[PDB]
Amino acid sequence: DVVMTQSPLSLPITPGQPASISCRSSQGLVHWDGNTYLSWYQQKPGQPPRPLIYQVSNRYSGVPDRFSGSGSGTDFTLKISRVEAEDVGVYYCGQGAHVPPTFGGGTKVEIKRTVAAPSVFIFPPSDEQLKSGTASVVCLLNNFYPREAKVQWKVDNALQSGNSQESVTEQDSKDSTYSLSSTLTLSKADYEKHKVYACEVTHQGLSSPVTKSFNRGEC
Amino acid sequence: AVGIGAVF
Amino acid sequence: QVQLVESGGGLVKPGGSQRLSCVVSGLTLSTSDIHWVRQAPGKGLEWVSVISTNGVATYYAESVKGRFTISRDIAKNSFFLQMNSLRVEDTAVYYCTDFDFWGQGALVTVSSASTKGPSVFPLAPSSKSTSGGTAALGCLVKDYFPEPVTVSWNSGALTSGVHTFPAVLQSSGLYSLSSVVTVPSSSLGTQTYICNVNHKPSNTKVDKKVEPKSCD
Repeated sequence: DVVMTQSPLSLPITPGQPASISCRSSQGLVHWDGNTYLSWYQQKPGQPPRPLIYQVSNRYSGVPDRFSGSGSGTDFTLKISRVEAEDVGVYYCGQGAHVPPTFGGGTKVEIKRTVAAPSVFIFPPSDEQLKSGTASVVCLLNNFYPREAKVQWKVDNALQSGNSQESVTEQDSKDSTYSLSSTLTLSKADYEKHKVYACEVTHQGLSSPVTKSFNRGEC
Repeated sequence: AVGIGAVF
Repeated sequence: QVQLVESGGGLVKPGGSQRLSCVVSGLTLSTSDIHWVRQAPGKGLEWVSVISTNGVATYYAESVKGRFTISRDIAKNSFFLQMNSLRVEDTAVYYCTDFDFWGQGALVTVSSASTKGPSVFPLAPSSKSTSGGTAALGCLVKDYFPEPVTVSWNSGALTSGVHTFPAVLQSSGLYSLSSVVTVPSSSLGTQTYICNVNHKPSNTKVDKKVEPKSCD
């Protein structure tokens, strides 16, 4: 099988700046029909691969001309002359000259932007969930950059450990920010045992941590 | 297809 | 136009079978072989199988030989991947493709766990979910299996400011996710906000109105 080696694995880049991705094959990629089948694909989260380049250097229809492919033999390059925020995603090379068709491991293109502090919101458990028998407290950190953020849960001002889970969106295609959801999960009995529920957020964009909190049974 | 060659 | 429409994905026990289908429209099937290519969650692309334009030559990835069989019904422009003796490591989104064009994908989950539909709870906008002149609201989709669930807002009419988070696998072995949206706080009380949640594996469809609360 043809081994496809892609480099770099991660490519953070400011819009307007150029990017270059290397793909190296372990064999030549010339098919019996005489063509060289090296392709490049763009993939956004939850979407199939979008073919960008076929046969080394040819753009598929509608692909912007800031994407270009070059190379020969076993050495190939995808260049983005000036990256746009909408280019965020994972890029793959692939060969179609030998069975099995094989792909590179992917290059994650991440967009750099100015620091943006999260907006922080907190949601008590709903009455319906409380009727159900458990309590989920949700803390939302909205539209921030860079991706690193720290969330700490406090119950009656006691730091919590091991009872929360986090999820981060992929980088937004328009404003290049991230958002984060943190859920603290308690039994309903434990939830009713305490009063103050707090989500404390630290992030490069905040000169001091931001805490959002509520009192159970209170306004 | 233009992206891949025929198989045999 | 070219479309490759897939169907047949879902949850299977280890050792079970699934049949994926791919209906091709707008593509000249005499000059494009049809392939199956899969992608495990968080991983890259791995070619699975091919059937030739002549309808006879087929090939398979070593990891699926003897277990998967590709076929076609050219009269209905349809292509099939019969997946037998499935293994947890076969869990992936499967694409039918001719490499120029790619289907939307079909998620096949191989697990010993059972299907479970989600509960859907509102994340009501309140004082503690307000920042300046904007409010956040959402829906919590809790305790389901397997992936995926889809969430839209106002039947898809509301897209600006929506964030639907990747599901987290809880210690219970069940997934939970949230979908949120930020809106002008002056719109609360005149604009109705409804989250449309679908979990097809369990036949769950919920439309939850998320109403503002001065106090919770």
